[PDB]
Amino acid sequence: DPHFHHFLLSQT
Amino acid sequence: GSRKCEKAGCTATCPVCFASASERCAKNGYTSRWYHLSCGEHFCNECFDHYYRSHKDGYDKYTTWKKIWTSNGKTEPSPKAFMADQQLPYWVQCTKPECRKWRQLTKEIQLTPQIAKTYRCGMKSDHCSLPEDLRVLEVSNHWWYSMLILPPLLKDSVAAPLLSAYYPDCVGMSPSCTGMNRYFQPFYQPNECGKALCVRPDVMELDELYEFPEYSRDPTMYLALRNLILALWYTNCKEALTPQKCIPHIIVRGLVRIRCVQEVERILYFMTRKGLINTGVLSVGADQYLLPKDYHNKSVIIIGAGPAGLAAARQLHNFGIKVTVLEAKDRIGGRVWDDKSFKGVTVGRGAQIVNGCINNPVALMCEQLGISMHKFGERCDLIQEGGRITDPTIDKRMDFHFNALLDVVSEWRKDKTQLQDVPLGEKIEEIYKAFIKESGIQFSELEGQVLQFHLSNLEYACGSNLHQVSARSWDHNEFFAQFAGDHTLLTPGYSVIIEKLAEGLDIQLKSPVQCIDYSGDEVQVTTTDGTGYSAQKVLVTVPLALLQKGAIQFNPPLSEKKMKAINSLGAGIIEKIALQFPYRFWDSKVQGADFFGHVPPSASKRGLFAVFYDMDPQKKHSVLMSVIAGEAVASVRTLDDKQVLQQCMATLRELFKEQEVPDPTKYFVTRWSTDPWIQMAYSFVKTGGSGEAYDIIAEDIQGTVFFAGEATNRHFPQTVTGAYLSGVREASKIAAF
Amino acid sequence: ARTMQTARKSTGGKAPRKQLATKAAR
Ligand SMILES: Cc1cc2nc3c(=O)[nH]c(=O)nc-3n(C[C@H](O)[C@H](O)[C@H](O)COP(=O)(O)OP(=O)(O)OC[C@H]3O[C@@H](n4cnc5c(N)ncnc54)[C@H](O)[C@@H]3O)c2cc1C
Ligand SMILES: [Zn+2]
Ligand SMILES: [Zn+2]
Ligand SMILES: [Zn+2]
Repeated sequence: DPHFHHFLLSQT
Repeated sequence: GSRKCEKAGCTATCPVCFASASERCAKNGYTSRWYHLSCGEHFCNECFDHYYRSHKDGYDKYTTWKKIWTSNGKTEPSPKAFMADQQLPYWVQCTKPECRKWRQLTKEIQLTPQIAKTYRCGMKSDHCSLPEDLRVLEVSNHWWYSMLILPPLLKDSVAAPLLSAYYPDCVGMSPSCTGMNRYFQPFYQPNECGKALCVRPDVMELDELYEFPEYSRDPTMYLALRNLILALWYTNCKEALTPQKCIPHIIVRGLVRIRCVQEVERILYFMTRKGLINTGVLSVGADQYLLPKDYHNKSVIIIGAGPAGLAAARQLHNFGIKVTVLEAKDRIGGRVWDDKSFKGVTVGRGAQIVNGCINNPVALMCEQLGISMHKFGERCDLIQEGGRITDPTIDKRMDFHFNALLDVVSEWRKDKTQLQDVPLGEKIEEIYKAFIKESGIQFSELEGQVLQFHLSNLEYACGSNLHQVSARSWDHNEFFAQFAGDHTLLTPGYSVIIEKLAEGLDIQLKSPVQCIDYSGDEVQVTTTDGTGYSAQKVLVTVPLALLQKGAIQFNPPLSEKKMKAINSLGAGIIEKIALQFPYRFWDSKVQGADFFGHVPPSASKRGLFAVFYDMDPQKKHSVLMSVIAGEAVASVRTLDDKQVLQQCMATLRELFKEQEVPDPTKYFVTRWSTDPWIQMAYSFVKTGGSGEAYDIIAEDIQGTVFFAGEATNRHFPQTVTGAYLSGVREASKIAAF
Repeated sequence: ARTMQTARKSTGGKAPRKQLATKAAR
């Protein structure tokens, strides 16, 4: 669920 | 009995019992069965029975623990778990620099952070000369962990008090255990709505699995260490968090503690690179660099010294990476620009508000600086020209209708593609007319004017007249978790944070970049006066408008895809006026509210000073600030500052018609629109556009040219925070190389 | 974006609220 993900830890 | 271990593949050629709990303990001899905890740790069948069997003396101790472990945990209380949690001897590493040997503590000693912090061999001959137990080396074999039966569970984790809602053993802590800035909420709580910059304590993030695949099967050890690291950072964000500081806070029995200590450094550096810890305005100098020498060989040119450029520069510098910042203007800050000339108050010509302080980098940086923010109250009366405060029922009636219009827009857009996009303003209008048609209801002129206020407030938010903004995508970013909590006035101004970020960096002012050439071995950067710079990598953080104007010559040229995205966003604009007075003439009517609204006489004038801000939360000084948005930005482009001031004063004398208003004694009017190297306030999605545009603009080119800035942050567009975070993002990308 | 609003925030047009339901929760 993309909504919740931490911004700095989803940059793949 | 036997001398062999149960576990298949165990290299223990001589099992010995660590427990010695039974008066019948086998020690180094024969036993019916050796129970395996790790390659270096076993306990004999006698000591097993000592706790496991009801008729044995250690059964009480095992049943009591088994009960606590039930009212507290989600893992099964096995004897092996009891052993690893309760009986396994602790290990601690000698702190003498030239020794650093790991030592087993006697079974009665309970390891504490203070003991670990100062421990040396022998602490109850040259004790440091005694050979290290051969079992210690084994721990650093990758298969060592694979033959660990149960994962480590930390004791008295600094993270524990922040996680009382989770089963301790689900977040890497032991069920048998047990004044932070209110804005620090790093961990999601169970059953919480999304909020920005939160991590799940019990699940690894995508980038984490990417970096540490070996934990996909069992993330227990990682989560415990990551959670501990974050807790420690937020416990004290004014110092670099180092492995040395973490190690004493890693408390777990057994040789596994050695493996935990060995992992903490890897995780620390990953957390640092990504910008989760050791960040903000923290400064670190030569021989204090936050990343190993392995990252240091490289160089970077950063273009632009606003929040984004300075964020990346601060990060990279602290990392030990060679960085030069080129700024076009005679000052750093960009859209952060504070006027400190007003009596007893700091007034931003640009940004000054913090939208959602919880987990906000800005809130962290205020903590680091010992700065206090002012939380806005809710009240904002809608005052009419001239004098009348809007009836509470009229106020509620039109708020309801305004937001109802937004609901149906959000409903209309569900099945529309970019190719069918229509302007938000037009859509709202149509829906409004078609509603008055449908239902015979008719609103008064005032009710219509109040609706105009709300429309104006949308235009302020987007930095554009609503007939330019996308109905489909105006609020695109809310698809992602946003910053929760207080909105505040940064009373000291963003400039204090800016100064602090830039302090001691290599920054070249009055150096407008004109050419960027990344066709050769390294990037050639040339300024407008022909001065040459070169580096391995380049980061551009110039405002959207400047990218749209094509003020920088790229070779090779930016892709057509990028250009489409760049042009699909709007260079939004607002201007500010600040006014100083002899006394606080508004106190009687306004009654301490942080701001007051201005009901528009007409749709055309709606963005002309819609909200007035009291710029002294201490209610002592007399400075008002207001904004010019939407259509009114245009109407002011040919007016000089004095003329704008005249219209603002005319407005105030209307709003406060039944009283006198003193003359202002000092003021400013901003002209961001015509600042050559900026030309805007903040981005928005133009009709036809998508939020994905932010991602496309953000995309590096060949790992050589990188982009940051508020117009590159899809999650958090527009803001200083968003710009700051885009810089941290790019610093991480650049440092990885 | 809506998130830029401090005074008199708009509320309409928001997508439904999602709520994390983890198992690690007591
Ligand atoms: C009036 C106003 C009110 C605002 N209100 C708020 C607010 O309340 N809260 C909030 O969070 N944000 C607010 N913002 C927005 C916020 O200031 C910006 O989002 C943020 O500053 C953008 O960051 P930046 O780093 O990306 O770019 P910038 O701040 O825009 O800085 C970019 C830098 O690039 C430089 N540059 C441009 N071209 C070149 C070149 N060719 N060579 C070298 N350098 C170049 C510019 O000089 C500038 O120094 C406001 C902005 C304005 C103008
Ligand atoms: Zn034994
Ligand atoms: Zn074994
Ligand atoms: Zn020693």
